[PDB]
Amino acid sequence: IVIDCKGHILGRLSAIVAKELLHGHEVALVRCEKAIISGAFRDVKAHYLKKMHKRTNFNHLRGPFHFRAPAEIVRRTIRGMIPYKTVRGSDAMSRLRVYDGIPPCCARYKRVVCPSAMAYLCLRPERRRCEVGRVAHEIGWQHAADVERYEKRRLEECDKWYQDKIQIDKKIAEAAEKDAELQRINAELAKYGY
Amino acid sequence: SHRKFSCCRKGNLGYLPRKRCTRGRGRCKTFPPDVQGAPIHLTAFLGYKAGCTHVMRFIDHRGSNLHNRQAIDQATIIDAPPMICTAIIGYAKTPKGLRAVTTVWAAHIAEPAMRRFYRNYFHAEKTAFSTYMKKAADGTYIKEQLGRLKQHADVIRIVAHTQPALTPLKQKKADIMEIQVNGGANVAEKVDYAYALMEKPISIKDVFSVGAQIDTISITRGRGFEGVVTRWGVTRLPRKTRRGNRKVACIGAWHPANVQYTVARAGQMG
Amino acid sequence: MQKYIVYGRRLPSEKFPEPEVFRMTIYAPNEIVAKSRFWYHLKSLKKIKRTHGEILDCQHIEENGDFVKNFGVLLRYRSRVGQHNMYREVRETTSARAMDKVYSEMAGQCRARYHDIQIINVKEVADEDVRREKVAMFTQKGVRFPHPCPYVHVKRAARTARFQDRAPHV
Amino acid sequence: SYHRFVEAGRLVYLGDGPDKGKLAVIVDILSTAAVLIDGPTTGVKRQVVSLRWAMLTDQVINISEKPTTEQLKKEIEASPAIDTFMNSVWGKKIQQQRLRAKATFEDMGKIAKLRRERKMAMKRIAMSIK
Amino acid sequence: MEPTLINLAREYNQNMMICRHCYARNPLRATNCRRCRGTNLRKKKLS
Amino acid sequence: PLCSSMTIKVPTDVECTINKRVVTVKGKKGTLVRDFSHAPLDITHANDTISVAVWFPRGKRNALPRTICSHIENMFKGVTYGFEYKMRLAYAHFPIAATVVDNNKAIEIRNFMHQIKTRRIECLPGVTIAMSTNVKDELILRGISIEDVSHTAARIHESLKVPNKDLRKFLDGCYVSSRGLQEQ
Amino acid sequence: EEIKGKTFLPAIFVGYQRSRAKQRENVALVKVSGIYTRAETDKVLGRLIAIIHSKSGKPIFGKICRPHGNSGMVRARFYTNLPGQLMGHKVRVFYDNI
RNA sequence: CGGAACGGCGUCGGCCGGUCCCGACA
RNA sequence: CUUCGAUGUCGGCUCUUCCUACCGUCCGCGCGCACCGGCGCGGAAGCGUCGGAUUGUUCACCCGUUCAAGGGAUCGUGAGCU
RNA sequence: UCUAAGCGCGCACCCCGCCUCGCGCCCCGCCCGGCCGCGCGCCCCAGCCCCGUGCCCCGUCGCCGAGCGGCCCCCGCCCGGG
Repeated sequence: IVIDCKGHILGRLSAIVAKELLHGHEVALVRCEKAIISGAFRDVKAHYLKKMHKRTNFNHLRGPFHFRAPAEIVRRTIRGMIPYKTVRGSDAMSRLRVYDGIPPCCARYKRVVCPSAMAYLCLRPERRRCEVGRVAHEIGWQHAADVERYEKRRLEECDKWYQDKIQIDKKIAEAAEKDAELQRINAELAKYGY
Repeated sequence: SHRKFSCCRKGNLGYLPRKRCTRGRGRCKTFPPDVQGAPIHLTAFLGYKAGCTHVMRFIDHRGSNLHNRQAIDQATIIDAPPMICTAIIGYAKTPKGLRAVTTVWAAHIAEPAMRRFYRNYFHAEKTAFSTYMKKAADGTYIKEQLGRLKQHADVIRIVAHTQPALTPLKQKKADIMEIQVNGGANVAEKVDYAYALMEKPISIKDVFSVGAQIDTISITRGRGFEGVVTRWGVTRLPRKTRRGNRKVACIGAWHPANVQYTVARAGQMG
Repeated sequence: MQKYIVYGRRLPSEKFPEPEVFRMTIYAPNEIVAKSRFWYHLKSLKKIKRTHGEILDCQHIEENGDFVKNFGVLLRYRSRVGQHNMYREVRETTSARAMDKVYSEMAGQCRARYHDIQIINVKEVADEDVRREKVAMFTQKGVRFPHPCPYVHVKRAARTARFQDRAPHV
Repeated sequence: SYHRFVEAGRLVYLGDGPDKGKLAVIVDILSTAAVLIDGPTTGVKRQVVSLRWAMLTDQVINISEKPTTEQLKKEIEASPAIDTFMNSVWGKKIQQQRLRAKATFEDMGKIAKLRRERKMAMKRIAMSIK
Repeated sequence: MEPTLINLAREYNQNMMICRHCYARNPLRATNCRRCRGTNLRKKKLS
Repeated sequence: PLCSSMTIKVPTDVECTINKRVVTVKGKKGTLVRDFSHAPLDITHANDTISVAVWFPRGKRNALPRTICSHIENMFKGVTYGFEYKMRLAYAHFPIAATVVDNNKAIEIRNFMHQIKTRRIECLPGVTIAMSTNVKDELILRGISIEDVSHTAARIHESLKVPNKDLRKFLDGCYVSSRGLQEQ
Repeated sequence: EEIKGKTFLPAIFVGYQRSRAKQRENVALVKVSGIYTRAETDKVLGRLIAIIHSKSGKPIFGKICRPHGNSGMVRARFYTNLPGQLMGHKVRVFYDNI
């Protein structure tokens, strides 16, 4: 399951993702920079800076690790919602991939969105929301420019590919009059309605 | 209870872990910023410290006591035998971080650089670059690959090797260093400049100028295992201390129970 | 939620062979609570304790509710400071249905539970007589308003397991 | 906020409640939260329903103020609103959705086999159109 | 300094109200200080 | 059905287009675009008037319709007459010299309080700074946008700040004297 | 095998019926694809199910028994109690009788 | 959001009055 | 209440860390803010808060300087010392 | 009317750079191989531009090739001097 993280609440989607990982669903989350954390940015930065204050005093190396990159922040959120010390849960964390942007062949995978966990429906207009990407630039991420420049290139290429898909799809739909018609008649008209 | 008196911590915790350096030689790490459009220039060189001299210079600092006065000042001579370009490396700016597109090596690699690739050259196989030389040597392989760098690479660097035979050193093998081509009007101009110096020596006089400021990166002299007083500058305790005066007396409070990274401890000093 | 007319009188005495009968319109969840409220009132209003008197008849009056009417409720609630008096108007189909809306808005806004609030009176008020604007805006002949919560169709997304291909438009 | 406004006569497709899946008309508005809805020809008995359970539809029926249930039925019958809405894309889906609800396990088995024939066929059709 | 220019400058620097707690500069007619949130005490002092 | 609605009237000279909550207004002095998508408003054109209409104005949403109506009308005023915000430099002993430098695109204020530091304030895009020859020691800021002119003007007043002292005794600076819809 | 062409409906073994305190390793909670309400479980109640043993490669059969919650999940019992390394693995509810 | 006396033109809901088409120096 | 088949009990010395209820420096703002210097207040814990005479002293007291806040860590710190 | 929308400026603090380490990964050279998978419109939510669907069969008959991706693979000491 590849889920675009754009417009999604961070916790609400992480909870769906966690149940899927534990049910063996192999999820990949893309565009994690565009996920949303509710609340005014100033207060969400203070909450993400207060977390980085808590570090083991004797050796900071042995203590909590705070991940600046948004994809890593999303992975740590799902880790809190997963039994990761147990093997059932370490095997769940293993089947999870978090990506900022749609980078390798995640681009060619079909992508889905969880409507309920999306911000527009989840939080009232005038709630005040921020994107994980800007919170992460302020806590330390150095690659926000990089994932913008790249994402612009992918979107430009996608537009060219779409026009190519549009004409081919007209032929594909036109050609769909074979035994597809027989299946269609015996699938929906057979009163299944599907 | 309160420390009772105000003193700074002894030592910079930034320079921790104070461990022997695991890189083979000092490594440039960050190269100066590009400032695209500048006169095309190389940014770094490798040299061997030769010694110190002391010079008498005329000072022109205005509003200084030493203005229009002569000053004897220490100088360090670094021997800088000419380095020879051996490769062109291009790195794209990727959302992961600078990612190397490819390294197009020279048609011919000199014996000093080649001796770096093996632990004992006399008894070695001598198999390195054997196929590469045949694939190249027409110039087509070098130019077609160089074109790939122009399309994808955003940062162009050049690999160069020192000539240790022109030095009084006992090294024989040559250090390979990446020097970034900087200030090009465009990356293709950087690749064209980079190919002009390929297989050809580059001199310290070309890379730097007099009056310019440079930063020298190197591994410090070693002093071996060293105690807290030499390694961290702690005060030696009173003579009456049993078990010695050269020690940090209190390594911490009862709580935190564990000893902390901040407290000074004995170990490698160089 | 129900609406009952609980009738009651003190038990006949030698001094008073026929005692006066009291009738009270009590809105309550069930007959048992309705008869408790009737005696809570008669104990204070008429000095008739439950053990002193008897309930002649508890009669559930059901109502026809096919048309919306503005029901005005006057009540007294005891807050953390002390008893206060309040008049609330609710537009609803039936008097029992508007008492539910009043006790929903008394717990939510005034934080008063059913046993703290005592209803002085419930009486249907016509459009001209409405004194509260939240009820008045609706009373005007034609009310056109956008759907107040059109994003609430996220009930659809719980079924979808939140794995829809496109983000649904509202 | 621009079209589809809660008003008298607005046809509503109930999306929650006992009437889930049944259309109705908003006879009156109690408040922002609730409306009185009646579906004389659609099987909804007049009741007060929270606007959350009533998805708005484009069609608005012409009703008199306070039109009872029988008079509403004559007015609802007179309007072509219900018939046009079932000819609509939403109405066409609602009819298909109704059939999908009454599917037993044996029906579901035939449906999922037929779905596989479509999935494989699409690949066969799209392999020709390369 | 010109007197007319002095008035404009003093409107910017002298004319004002000061909450006795927030010490915040407040509008010439104010009932509450913005920073001290409703402090009803305010004044300002002439040179 | 509550909807706080304020309607302005579009000036005939101005041509106004609203798409979503972004308003593009063009008259004689030039086009101004402002985006009000932060706020939830039913901006409605047609006729010759713009109604803002915020539905369900429960809390501070009642404040929004007048604010947006004022903003659209401030835009309509600027694209016609234009906004000028005259500012007068005030000094006691030290003449302050302000020189318009980048072809009416920056101001350079020097000799403020005999301060060696020279302060250059660049104007926001689309605002010109000039020195009123008639008024004397006055700088006229002219542009279509009211808030660009006003931001440009307050930066001017924020640079010229006496470092400490008593501000009531030491009043020296650039102070906006006249803010008005006038002369571009 | 016994099951080669059986069409089946994908399902998942999501863990044994349990409380934080105790696990009843006799009953197994199964999420059936296409069942989202307790009422919908009625259709898949009593139907045959099977999980493919990871080591054996041979199906362990079972029957769906009673609905676990309001969410359509069902409680199922198998000939042998499931191992626990099969949690998250897919169970198959066969459309045909056997 | 352990917590007080006290403040709050934060936002909804009341209670009790005055001015109110006798439209709240002209 | 815990420890009496034992948690080494004052101070110093050494060395680390922390707190803010901030003394100086930073940023605002108010003054009975002309300047100079003070004084109040809000944010602010990065750095500084020392050298000595007497006392075992913690504290105290005085001298001096670049003028010198208050604390916590088993009253931090004895298989570190004295 | 500095705030409610919106905007500007803004602290020795904070974060980052520079720097110290650095698991991993990368390119290259030797080498040139094996294995696995099959799936892309984007934006917007007070225009939501016609919605309120789809998928619902990862073995369930699906696995060719190609392409786009992944993964594995591979890389000596002694001895002497610093």
